[PDB]
Amino acid sequence: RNENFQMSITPIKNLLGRDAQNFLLLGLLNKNFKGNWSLEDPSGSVEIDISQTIPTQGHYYVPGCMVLVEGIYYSVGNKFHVTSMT
Amino acid sequence: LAPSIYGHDHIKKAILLMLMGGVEKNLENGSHLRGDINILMVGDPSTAKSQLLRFVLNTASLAIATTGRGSSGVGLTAAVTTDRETGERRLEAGAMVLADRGVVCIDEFDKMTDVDRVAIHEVMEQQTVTIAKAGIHTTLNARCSVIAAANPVFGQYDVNRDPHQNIALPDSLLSRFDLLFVVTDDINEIRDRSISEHVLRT
Ligand SMILES: Nc1ncnc2c1ncn2[C@@H]1O[C@H](COP(=O)(O)OP(=O)(O)NP(=O)(O)O)[C@@H](O)[C@H]1O
Ligand SMILES: [Mg+2]
Repeated sequence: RNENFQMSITPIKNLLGRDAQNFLLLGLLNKNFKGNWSLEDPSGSVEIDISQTIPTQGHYYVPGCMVLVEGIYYSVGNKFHVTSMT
Repeated sequence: LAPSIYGHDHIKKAILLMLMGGVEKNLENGSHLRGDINILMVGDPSTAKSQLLRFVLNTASLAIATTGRGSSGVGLTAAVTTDRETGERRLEAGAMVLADRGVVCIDEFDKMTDVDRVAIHEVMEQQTVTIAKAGIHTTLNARCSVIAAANPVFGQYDVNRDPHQNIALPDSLLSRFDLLFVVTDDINEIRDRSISEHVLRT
């Protein structure tokens, strides 16, 4: 319902195999059992790299928080490299 | 060609050139060089080999469909029958003769019994079939592009082993095909995503 979106969210399961391409996610901020940070969606989950990200500053980012995320999906490590988070 | 088949670009290129085969040569003493292009697709299951045969069957001006088990060697070349109109022994054209100046499609080609494949050789080598039975001693024209589909001796292609060990057919038959294509359903997320979304659109 927010005007900024009506780019648009792709559910996480849509990413799989869509290599090296920009996407916007909405997801539950998990920490996977393997230890890596991750996002989850009703359709699935994906591990994320935050090492180059820029969050918006007016927020906390605790686990389990619903976060909008922009990034590039990379199939080689099955990672999602996060541009920014909000 | 075959817009409902993803990928297989080099095969569709070869199919196009096979629909448009090169000029046949005739030389001294009536010596002959064939102009058909003979294609064998051998490979993993579910790699559109049969669908490509069915597209060719729907696209060539003159195409005859066959399948390995369903084809007799006699049913392929020509068969003797009595013409009940008169009572005389007469030849009935088989698939290779009916496809003359056309193409033949063969699905499940490696499933043929070898007394069927023994009858393939003259069509490939000489574009003709020879009859020497029932007091009928003749030679018939069978000038056509064979395109065939097969699987390896194992259910899928085994890259650990040589083509002559993967492929059931004799080298005395494989050497007669113009292009021997090996295809595989080799798993890859990007290609699987692409082929999948194409097939869903289809
Ligand atoms: N690249 C492709 N694009 C679209 N559909 C495909 C593709 N590859 C396979 N298929 C589908 O797979 C199904 C089986 O195709 P088919 O031509 O019978 O495979 P095949 O190579 O002959 N397998 P087999 O007869 O067991 O050796 C068909 O419904 C095709 O539509
Ligand atoms: Mg087949």
